[PDB]
This record gives sequence, C-alpha cells and structure tokens, in this order.
Amino acid sequence: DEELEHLRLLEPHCFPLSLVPTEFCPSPPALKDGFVQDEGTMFPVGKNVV
Amino acid sequence: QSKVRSVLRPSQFGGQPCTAPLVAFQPCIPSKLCKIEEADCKNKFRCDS
Amino acid sequence: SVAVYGQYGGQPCVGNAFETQSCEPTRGCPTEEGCGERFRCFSGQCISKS
Amino acid sequence: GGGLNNANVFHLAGLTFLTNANADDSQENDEPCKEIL
Amino acid sequence: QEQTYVISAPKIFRVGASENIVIQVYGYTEAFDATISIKSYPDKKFSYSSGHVHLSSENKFQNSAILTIQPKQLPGGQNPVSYVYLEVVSKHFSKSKR
Amino acid sequence: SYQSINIPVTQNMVPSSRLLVYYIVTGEQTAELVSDSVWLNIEEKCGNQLQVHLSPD
Repeated sequence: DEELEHLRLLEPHCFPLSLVPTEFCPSPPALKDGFVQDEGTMFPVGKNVV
Repeated sequence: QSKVRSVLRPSQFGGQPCTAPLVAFQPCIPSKLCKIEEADCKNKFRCDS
Repeated sequence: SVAVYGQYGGQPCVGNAFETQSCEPTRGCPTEEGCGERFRCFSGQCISKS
Repeated sequence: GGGLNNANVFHLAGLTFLTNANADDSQENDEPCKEIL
Repeated sequence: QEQTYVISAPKIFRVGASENIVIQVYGYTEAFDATISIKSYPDKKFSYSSGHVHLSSENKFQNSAILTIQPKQLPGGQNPVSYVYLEVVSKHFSKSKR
Repeated sequence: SYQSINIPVTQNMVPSSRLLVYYIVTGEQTAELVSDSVWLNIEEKCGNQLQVHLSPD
C-alpha cells in the first residue's frame, strides 16, 4: 500500500489523474456593503476569494 | 528517507540467503533546507572535481 | 499462465502466453524531462557539459 | 532585447520558464542589469 | 521529444500581485487539462494559489492561470519567505521550480 | 508566412513595455526552445489625461 499512497502523492502524472475537483464550498457569503470580486459557478476546496 | 531492518541470524553452511534488501529508500519532500554549502578552499587550486 | 508444465518430454504448450487489446486510456504518457543545464546525448541521456 | 540564448533571452526579458525542452534559466545570475534606454 | 511544454512566469513573484502565468504544450492532440499552482517552500505543504487551465487545439493548446500570493497567507514572522514553488501538474508531466 | 503581431497597444502598455516571442520545434528527435524579445517604447500618454486650465485665460 505504501506504493499507492506515497508514489501517487509524489508523482501524480504517473497515475490515473482525477484532476477535476470532487468537492466545493458553497458560494461565499455577501458582506455588508461588499461583494466578491471573483464570483463563480464553483469554489474548489482551498480556493481563495477576494 | 531510509527504512532499515536487521539480520536476526546470518545464513551459513549453505542455508537460504537473506534474499531481500536490508535498507529501502523512499523519496520525501524535505521539511528543512540544506545548510550544506561549498567550502571553497582559500588558496589551493580548485580542480573541477 | 501455464496450468501444467510439460514434463519428461511431454509436448510443450503451443501458442502465445500473451494477447493484446486496444483501449481508451485513462492515464497519460509521461514525457521526458530534458537535460536542462546538462548536455543532451542524441539518445536523450544527459551528461555534464564539462 | 535579445540574448545569448533562449534562456538568456527570457532572463533579460525579466521572465523565467519551466520546460522539458532542454533549457533552463538556472545558470544565469540575478545580476542588477544596468543598460540605459 | 515531441511532447513538450513551456510555462513562463515573471522572474520574481511580487507579494500580493496578480501574476499571469501562461502555459504552452506542443505535440499533444487529445484535449487535456493541467493545474498551475503556487506552493510553500521547501515543504510544498501549503498552496498559496491554484488554477485549472484547459488546453486544447481549440486553445491552440495555450492558456494562462492567474495566481496571487495573498500577503497574509505567507507565514511572515521573523523570516520572510524568500522562495516559493511554482508547480505544474497534468496527465503528462509534473515539474516545480523555486 | 506567419501572422504578424497585429495588436492594439492597450493603455496598460503606456509605460515603455517589452515583447518576447518563442516556439518549440521538436527537431529530428530533440526539442529546442527558440525565442527572441524586443523593447517597445509607448509614448507615456496617461489614461486619465486630466486637462486642467484657468478658464478666464
């Protein structure tokens, strides 16, 4: 099992790459007197929004 | 990074060899930076080696 | 695989132990990283420019 | 503009690049270029 | 050596800048996607930014990712981060540069 | 014959700007990155071009 975990972590192009994200946040909450500059249809995990 | 094991007893008198690596290596992503740098000598001629 | 090995001059197995199928791959072919700063031999091996 | 090489062209343009096409920037120092324009 | 790529980037990433990073691949035919990402150094543990870019004959296999090092996500403290990993990942290659 | 760089010099270029061009050719079997660059002065015109004048000249 160490083969699967470590080498797929280290060299992802070497394995079948599910590159498209599987999970997303809901849309960012609007502010009082403010909005999001990069509004979009999907918000992958770890994405920043301004 | 190195992973290593020990001989509990050697082979001898024609018994089966250990037949497997005593040390394995795995590529890491390192946490620290290399503090090793070239200690270029003051005056001796530096060979390209 | 060979179920039963031919023995005592019993007839060896006949035909190929492999066959090949076309597919659609899920995984991509990894490319060469070129020699960068190193000299490239025509084969694609790399050596010190020195 | 221009340069001694593709790598030098990129460096003097103020760029850098990742490629497998047998070139790399790393040879060239981050020197304070001072040509007058 | 038909399948090749260039990713080209500013010589230095300015902190908090919106930096436009552009990728070209050569000799591919099947439409495929890559991600370009900025990651903490040396550990690659923290992604400062990432961009999915689709590359196709439709794009002549060219795209750019726009990536920004938000100033607060850097660890800061006594030591400024001096260096960062730019990364590319695709079905066909991965490379990272400091 | 290759398409020329027919482009508007957009307003973000008005500080003197720069151009770089490149291709990769795969050669016989070995690839080479080929590239060139040039300097482009863009005449310092502001975006606002704020014009202020004493009307009772």
